[PDB]
Formats: sequence, C-alpha cells, structure tokens
Amino acid sequence: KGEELFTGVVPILVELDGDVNGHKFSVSGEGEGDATYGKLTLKFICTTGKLPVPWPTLVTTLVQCFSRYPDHMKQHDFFKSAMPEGYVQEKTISFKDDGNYKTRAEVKFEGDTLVNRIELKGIDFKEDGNILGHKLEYNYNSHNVYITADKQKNGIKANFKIRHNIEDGSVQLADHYQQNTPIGDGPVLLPDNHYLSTQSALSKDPNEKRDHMVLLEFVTAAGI
Ligand SMILES: [Mg+2]
Repeated sequence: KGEELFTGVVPILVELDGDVNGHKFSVSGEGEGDATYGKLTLKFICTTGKLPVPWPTLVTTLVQCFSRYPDHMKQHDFFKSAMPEGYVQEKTISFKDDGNYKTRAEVKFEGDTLVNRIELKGIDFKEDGNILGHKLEYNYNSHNVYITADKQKNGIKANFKIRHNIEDGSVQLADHYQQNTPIGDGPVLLPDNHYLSTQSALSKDPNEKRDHMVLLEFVTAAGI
C-alpha cells in the first residue's frame, strides 16, 4: 500500500518545461515533504533565466500525495494509493479575461525520491495582461481543492478557483480543472467528495542571484 512510503521525510524533485506565448522556460525544484504534517518545503530555480510569467501562477503546477489525510479519512487518499508507480496529473488553468495553461505531469517515485515532471503550455495571453505584464503580487492566498471520483478513468477530478492578488488591489481569477489517472494497474482508492485546505507562503533566499521561489506549504484534507 502506498501510504507506507509517506510516514517520514521524503525528498522531492520538480522539473518543469514550459512555453507561454512562445516564451520558453525551465524550472528546477528541490526540497522535501512530510505528509504526517502535510508539510512541503521547496526551492525552485528558473534555469533558463528570468521567467516570462509570475512565480505565483506556477504554484499549482509545481505533489498532492503530501497532503495530510486525517486517520478517519485515510480510505479517501487517492494520491498515496497510486504510489510507487504514480499518477498522471492534467490541468487546464483558465485565467479570467486572459489566456490558459494546459499542464501534463507525471508524479512518481524514482528510488526513495518523489518526482514531479511537468510539461506546461500557455496560449492566448495578453501582452500587457496580468500574467505577461508581471502585475501579480509575490504572495499566495489560502484555497480549497474540491475532489470528486472519476470511476471511469479509475482516478479523480478536482475543481477549484485560485485568486492571485494583483498589484493594484484587484484579483486575477485562475479557474482550475484537474484530472488524475494512475500509471500502474494496481488498485487505487476512489474517494467520496472532500477537499484539501491549502496554505502557501512564498519568500526569497537572500544569497540567491538567479530567479527563484522558496515555498512553504501546508495541505490538509477535510470535508468528511
Ligand atoms: Mg488562436
């Protein structure tokens, strides 16, 4: 069973390959997760130089297997149940009055390390919009990720709305439609309707000169 692999501190590697309106970029992330406290501590670096999109727009794309599922809700943890073979996570992120991100990721164990390999494709963004014009504040709000079962594809679906704070006090709504499917042919946990309560804190490393993001995240399952 997959939950046994998450009882302690597990190292994480995140690799993103992106293209937003022709602008190519790569992000490399390193850190660790401790599912017992639903804690994520990571440092992401833009390996290609300065990013053409704001760092907050990439948080949801950049490992829900580290969510803390209370003991009474363990039978509803799809994410850990798909491990070690892993799962495919596909998202369509629709930014209100702007373009969209279509992401495809494979989340799985590579030895004792949990890896998140992502391909991101962004299209139809406005040149001076909130995203390409870098008008988003370097912070993150607390959200609820509503999960439901997709018994047809032996996985789950998630529907949530992310609100990015704009520099003028307004908000940029980023509608998310998620779909997860297991890579392996082993039995997975099909959950009842519930949500993941998320809290994210963004910061910078004072000694780092490259474009980066330090992320402290806490994810807890609720709702049942
Ligand atoms: Mg077109």
